[PDB]
Amino acid sequence: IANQPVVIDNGSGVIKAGFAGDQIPKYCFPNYVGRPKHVRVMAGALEGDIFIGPKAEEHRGLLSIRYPMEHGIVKDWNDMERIWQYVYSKDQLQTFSEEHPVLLTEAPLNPRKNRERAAEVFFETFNVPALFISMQAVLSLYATGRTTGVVLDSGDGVTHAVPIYEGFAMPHSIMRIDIAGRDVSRFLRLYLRKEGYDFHSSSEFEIVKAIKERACYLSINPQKDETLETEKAQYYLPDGSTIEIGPSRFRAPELLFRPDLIGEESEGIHEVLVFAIQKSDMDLRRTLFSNIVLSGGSTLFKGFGDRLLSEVKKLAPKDVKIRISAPQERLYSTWIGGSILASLDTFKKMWVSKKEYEEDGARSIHRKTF
Amino acid sequence: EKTAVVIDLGEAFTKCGFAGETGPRCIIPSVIKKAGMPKPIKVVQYNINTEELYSYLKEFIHILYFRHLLVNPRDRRVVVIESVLCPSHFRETLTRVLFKYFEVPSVLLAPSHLMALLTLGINSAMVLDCGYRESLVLPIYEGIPVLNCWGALPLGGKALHKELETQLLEQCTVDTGQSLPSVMGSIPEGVLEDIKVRTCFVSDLTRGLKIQAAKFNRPSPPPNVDYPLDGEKILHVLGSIRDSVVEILFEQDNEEKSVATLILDSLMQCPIDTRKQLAENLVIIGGTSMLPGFLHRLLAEIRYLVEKPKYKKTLGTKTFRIHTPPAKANCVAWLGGAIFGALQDILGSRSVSKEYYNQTGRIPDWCSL
Amino acid sequence: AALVVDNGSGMCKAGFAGDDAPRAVFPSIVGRPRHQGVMVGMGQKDSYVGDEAQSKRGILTLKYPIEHGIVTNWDDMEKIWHHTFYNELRVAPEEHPVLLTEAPLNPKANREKMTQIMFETFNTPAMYVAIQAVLSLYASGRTTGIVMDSGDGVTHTVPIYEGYALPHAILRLDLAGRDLTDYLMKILTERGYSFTTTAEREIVRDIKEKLCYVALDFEQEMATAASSSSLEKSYELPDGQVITIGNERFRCPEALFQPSFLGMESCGIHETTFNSIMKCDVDIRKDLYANTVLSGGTTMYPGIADRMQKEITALAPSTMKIKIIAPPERKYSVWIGGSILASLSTFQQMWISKQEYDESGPSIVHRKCF
Ligand SMILES: Nc1ncnc2c1ncn2[C@@H]1O[C@H](COP(=O)(O)OP(=O)(O)OP(=O)(O)O)[C@@H](O)[C@H]1O
Ligand SMILES: Nc1ncnc2c1ncn2[C@@H]1O[C@H](COP(=O)(O)OP(=O)(O)O)[C@@H](O)[C@H]1O
Ligand SMILES: Nc1ncnc2c1ncn2[C@@H]1O[C@H](COP(=O)(O)OP(=O)(O)O)[C@@H](O)[C@H]1O
Repeated sequence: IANQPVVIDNGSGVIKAGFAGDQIPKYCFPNYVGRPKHVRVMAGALEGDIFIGPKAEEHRGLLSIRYPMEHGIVKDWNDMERIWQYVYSKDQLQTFSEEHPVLLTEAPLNPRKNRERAAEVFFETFNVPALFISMQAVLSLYATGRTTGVVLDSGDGVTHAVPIYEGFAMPHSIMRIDIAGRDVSRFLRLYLRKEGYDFHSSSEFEIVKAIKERACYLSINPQKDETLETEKAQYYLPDGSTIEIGPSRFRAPELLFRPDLIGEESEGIHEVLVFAIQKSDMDLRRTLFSNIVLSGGSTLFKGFGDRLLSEVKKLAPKDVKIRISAPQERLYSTWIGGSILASLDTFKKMWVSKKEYEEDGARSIHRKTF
Repeated sequence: EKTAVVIDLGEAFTKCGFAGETGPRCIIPSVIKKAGMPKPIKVVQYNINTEELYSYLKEFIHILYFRHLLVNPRDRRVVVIESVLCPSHFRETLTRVLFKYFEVPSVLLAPSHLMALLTLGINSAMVLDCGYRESLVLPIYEGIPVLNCWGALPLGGKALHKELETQLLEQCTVDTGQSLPSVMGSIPEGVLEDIKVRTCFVSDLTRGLKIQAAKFNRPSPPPNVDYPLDGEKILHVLGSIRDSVVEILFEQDNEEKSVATLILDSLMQCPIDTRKQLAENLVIIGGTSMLPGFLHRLLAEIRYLVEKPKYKKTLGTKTFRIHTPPAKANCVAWLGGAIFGALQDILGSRSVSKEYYNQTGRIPDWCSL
Repeated sequence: AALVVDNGSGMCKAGFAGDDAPRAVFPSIVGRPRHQGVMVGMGQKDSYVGDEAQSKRGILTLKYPIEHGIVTNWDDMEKIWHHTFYNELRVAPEEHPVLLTEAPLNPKANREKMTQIMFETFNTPAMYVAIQAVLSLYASGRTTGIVMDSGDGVTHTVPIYEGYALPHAILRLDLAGRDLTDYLMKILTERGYSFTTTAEREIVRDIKEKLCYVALDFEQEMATAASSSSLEKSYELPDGQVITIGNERFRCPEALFQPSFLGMESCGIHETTFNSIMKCDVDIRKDLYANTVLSGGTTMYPGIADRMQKEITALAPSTMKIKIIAPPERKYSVWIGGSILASLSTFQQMWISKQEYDESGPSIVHRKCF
């Protein structure tokens, strides 16, 4: 439709949205499916479970929250539908799918089935007449203005390091890791359990995620500071309970680069990036070292970029000038680029109309997708 | 040669005996009967002064070897049957009592499921420990205890005791000296535990459905015997009461949180090999599991939960053959410690040397260095 | 009498001189667990050789020193060899001379490293290394022929005209079935069959050997297979998962016919072989048309000879008749070719003894190559 397109700052752990012309996604909130902690068979319980925002931010020791998109894999389709309806409501969208164009953003390693199922809901339940599915790295590049670059993202579990020069669709250059702060905080609370602090409920763990986003960092001398005797600064919960953190405040996030004791011997995206470097060529590599972009929310850490700088410095050889662009709104960079893409006229032709979806569907998705 | 000191531990108890000892020499709880103090002060304490604990350790360990051993352990090693999640600093306080205070030769820390694997003499295993206050599932990949796949939840008998006191608030027909609903303030949970030992029978799965009917829209309260306490305190408890406390172990409405949920999902993170492996490589430990009519009703519900929508596809058709403990499931862990300390003197190298703790003052745990 | 040791790029094969069945039929793959905070499981190995790694494949990190045949850490394969002796034949390498395999365009340092392991380490009385394609044509019983050799790690067509050196047309090509398996698990990931480790790769390479065949008209067969829902055959895996493969079976080997799928900047296998053909005398290439020696165990495919044949036939003149030489035992004909090759009179003199090596150093590898 010829209206203001819905610019969505999508995501497995944090999904926000706004519109074109807006400089910020008008309603910032994360990805979560908030169900009660009790049997809602008896009347007078937390039924409906459509608890997004203040409803979820209301009941704490009463909500067992769920998460649909797990590393780009969404299974709580109907829960996504009610979250959509929450957005479609006058608290977030104030309009309808038919009333406004919608823009969908994605990342690699996304099976076609997720795209098809989501498009089914978006063109059948909701009916966007002007809907397009896209990436997120493109939008981050739009925000940075660059087109040439080793774009990285640090989502909740979304981590793709694909070197993309001048917007070149290079699928063989795909280097996507599907893990981030999510499981990091999960075993960080396992450390808390190692020192007697159980957080089994979702909200009980959501507070831990608030610590992850609040009191967690990257000690650039991980084994040195680990060997150094910690001091364990005390954290204070919404309950105000005194909780020391210390080594664990940087252990589990430094463990991303050094997955030594995980079992899932991951890489720490710098290794994956070196693999992507190998995929590229020295003439382009030399340029792309300076062309490195970061995104997502897990990038937010004290000593984050500098630790990874030290990592690649230990990795890259001499006379290798590397530059890693990373603003402060890596999350919004996607949304900013979504507004930029919304401002594109080619994008108008890039989107699939509702009728076009009715004509082909999945084939139209994966053919007109790019 | 020498019989290493095999010491069982845990939230509730602390047992011990020689290396290869076949038999419960004694059973000590995880508390210390403090002199002057009318109640036995516990040891399972967190975010607490490790110095008063150090005193408890010195005295308690001293008289402890005098209880189970009646002789100084400075000649042989000490098998320390630990388990993960305990404060490693507290564990080092234990270590300093050992080396820095009693000067024991050398010790070694090992989890319970490891000794369970020693008992079965197998390599891969999907074992759950029915701890006192908690639940503890631990998968093994051919002798390798799986890290990312596990089970650990505050799902033990302590919460059930809280539920029992709630029932005491509800069901209380304590005669005069004739109802007296919880007129008496505190309850001795240890006495309540032995009451459960002599009373808590466990029903059927269909009776579990009867308990579900008792929740909304009552069947078969017998077998049920009243309880007379000394001092004219006699009260009756239905069998449906204790069975309700057993059945509430699987409340998954809107939260999907239970025992089988933990087990199933722990297997969900396992790979293809480990799936069928742990299906056949299956055992269950913990004392709390030893309930009359609970393991088979339990197992039946486990097999029932295999029919949960996300599990027929994924797991589904897998033979869940379970190993059995040759003795009491609780003592079987201590028995596995006895198994290790019995014929493995060669593994003193793996045992934490006193020398290292002397020249170090610490022990780096499973972290760097 | 001697030691006919084959070094398969995937699995392995071995035996004495003149042995008929390969004894060391085991995976020539290296594996180690996640050496972490846990203790040993009743005492066990560190490295896991083949079947041992294949056994406990859920944790043992399936690796390779082999880089399309290029062994990086020779320690791995040499310990594997020691155990291979003391596994299959339990014979020391010092009493029987050894026979090894090789592929053209191999850095000589590899073979010299190998050589010094056999002498300095294994103390073999004599030794020899030759190309697998020679054993293939040896098993055929010819001397004139284009031996299209195809290992599951590499590929190299070998044009020969009466056992003569024609290396200008002989071209190594790092074409592995593992590469196809890479792309295969990738396309499976978008098919909902999202799997990551190498254990998954082992299962699906066996599935590749199960149902992945070679069609005849890839696009037409692709459209019909898209319509042939029954062709999308299923198989309930060792785990509770089942599969669905109709296109995938032949969709995956088209990467060999089309480097475009991987962006190999090469030519398809059929015309690649034809390019190697184009580097010769066309009138002796006539014999090579008749000498269509399809070899290498990675050619055991359904509908592959007619495919390849038809392709090059379209490239060839009408009079230039393709005459396929491809026994299904070509996989074993490598090791069996070496096994019966050991029984050659001249070969019992053609050797590299202890003092012959020591007194010549690694330089003797050059003239003692073939
Ligand atoms: N039935 C089958 N269907 C499809 N492919 C098969 C089948 N049987 C064998 N293969 C192919 O054979 C390959 C392994 O054979 P091959 O002899 O090339 O192993 P190798 O380790 O490379 O031996 P070498 O290095 O000595 O050549 C596999 O990659 C597989 O693709
Ligand atoms: N300060 C922080 N420290 C660690 N992780 C963070 C921080 N801020 C955000 N994150 C993580 O990044 C995620 C947000 O990034 P985003 O790209 O929106 O993730 P997704 O795309 O998975 O929703 C959050 O879900 C959280 O896991
Ligand atoms: N025969 C039994 N029946 C029921 N519960 C038991 C039995 N034996 C022990 N238990 C309980 O099971 C738990 C296991 O004992 P223990 O090893 O001391 O547990 P933990 O390691 O949590 O302390 C204890 O709470 C104990 O009270």
